[PDB]
Parts: sequence; structure tokens; C-alpha cells
Amino acid sequence: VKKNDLFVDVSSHNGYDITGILEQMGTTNTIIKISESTTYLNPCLSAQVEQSNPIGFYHFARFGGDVAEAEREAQFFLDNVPMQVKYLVLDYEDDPSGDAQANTNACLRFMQMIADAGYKPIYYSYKPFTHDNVDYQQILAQFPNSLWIAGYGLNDGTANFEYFPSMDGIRWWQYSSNPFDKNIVLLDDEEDDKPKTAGTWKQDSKGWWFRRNNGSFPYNKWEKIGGVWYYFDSKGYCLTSEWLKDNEKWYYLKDNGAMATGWVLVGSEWYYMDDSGAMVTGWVKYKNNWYYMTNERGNMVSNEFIKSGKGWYFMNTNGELADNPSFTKEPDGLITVA
Repeated sequence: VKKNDLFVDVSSHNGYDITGILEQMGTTNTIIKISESTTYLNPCLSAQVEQSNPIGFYHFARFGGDVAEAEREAQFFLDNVPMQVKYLVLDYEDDPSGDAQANTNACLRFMQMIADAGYKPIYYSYKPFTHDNVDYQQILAQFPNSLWIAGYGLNDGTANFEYFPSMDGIRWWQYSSNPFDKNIVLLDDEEDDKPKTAGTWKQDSKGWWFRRNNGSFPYNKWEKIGGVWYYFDSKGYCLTSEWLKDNEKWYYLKDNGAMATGWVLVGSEWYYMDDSGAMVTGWVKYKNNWYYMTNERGNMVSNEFIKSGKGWYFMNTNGELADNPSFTKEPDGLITVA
């Protein structure tokens, strides 16, 4: 998954049919409850797996601050993982001990075991609980960017940035349980592999071209090099800081030539491209601020509305704000948080 992707998390509380909530949510990404303690298994596991595309599974912790117990709970969990996925989650939100350090050590042990098994460990919880019962800084010390934090705000079923939990290392955000658990991804999955580069970059007085291994070079095409997409013009130079329309869609090649993904600053204006590099039009929220973006006839427009109090204010060409809010009721657009 990548920044701003969504996923649902379920347990027996969701039943043997989760096709409905996956449709409402508009994704098949799930994290499914496998187990709890050393003796309980979610009986809906196989149906839920079957109806979705899991990116992880989770375990509901009951070990408190007892390390030996955490070990046994991890093994029971691991022994019941039905398929390989990137992540396995430690759901730590109940039965903490009085000793906050014992709690931390037991969490670290659970997590260390998931790693040793060849998965990425995640610590899941909510802020006030985490603050009272562990040293999360010690978790992040061993497992950077491994947190999945819950913080619902008004819990009205949408992601509302005002209530974003502030903690270091948050990878994913459970932003609501109304009417089922909803999550948004804050960080791209890690890709700790040496990128390829099937050739060598050359710079001449006109620009950058790519000499492939075989001596030829890309021209009039997209080509992925070192994991990154570039577009090369008819003369073999990669485009830089330029718009490109390809098959009806709009792409933006950054100053280093890489196809923009996500929010990208073009001069002084913000544009949002999806995971594929294709510009998204209409209303898109960027944390607290709203942008209405269009590209009719190749005329690229980014209407920015800056938040202030309960209102949002249009920003003119001269970077000037109106005295009064342009709107107080948010449009129903795409919410991004990064």
C-alpha cells in the first residue's frame, strides 16, 4: 500500500460476510483478526481472507507486562497465520500491568518474534493508552515507523484531520469505527532492495539521456529506471519540470525527471497525482486545506482554500485571502493526509 490508501480491519464482530463494508469503503484491503491470548481463534478468518485482499493480520494481546506470556501469544499467532503478508499486528490496548517498562519489554519481545519470523511488526493502540502503559519511544527505537494509532475524533465515519493523533512513527491511522473500522495509510511500504539501473545516466549540454546496457537509449516513451518512471522526448532527453498528457491523462515530471506521485508543488501551486502518476481533478483535501483542481483543455488550475477556524478561505492570485470564509461546510471530496 501507499500513502493515502485505505484499508478495513475486521474480527468475528464483522461476521462471515464482509463484502458489504468492503464496497462502502471502496477497497478490498484488510487486516484480519487471527487470534487472542493463546487459545482463541477468530472463526470468521477464512471467509474474511477469502472475500478480501489482506495486507496483514492482527493479534489481540492479553500478556500484560509478562514477557514469557508475550512469547507464547506470538507463537500461537504465528502458528495460525494462513498466508504470507507483509505485516502482523500487535493489538495492545487492554490488560496492561502497573509496570510500564514490563509492558514495553513484553511488546518489544512480541514484535521481535514477528520480525525473526520474517514479517514486519506493527504496534496498534490509541494515544492516551500508549502514553500511560508503555514507552513507545523504546518501541520505535527497535522498530521505526511501526505504529498503527486509533483516534476517531467525533467518530462520524470520515477522516477529520483536526483530531489526527500526534505521535512519532505512525504508519497507519484508524480514523473511525463508525460503522466499521476505517484506516488510512500515512507511509508507503518500505522497499529495502537495491534498485536496478539497467544502464548509465549521461548528461550533455541539452539534458539527461539514458544509455541502456545495450548502448541504445529510450526516446518517445515512458521507461522505469531504478524503480522510478521517466518520460523521454523524441530526442532521448528525459522531461523535467513539465506537464505531459498521455492517453487522455495528465502527468507531471519533477525537476529531477521523476513522475510525480501524490502532492507535487508546481511553481507555487499544489497538484495531486494518484499512485499511477495521473492527476486527480475536483476537490482534494490536503490535511486541513481544500483544493479544487481542474485541467480542462490543458489549462491547469489549482483553486486553494485555506482553513481558519470553522471556515475555509479562497486564496487569490496575489496570495490574498478574502475577509470572509468562502465556505464552512466541507465538500465531499478526496481526503489525503500526506
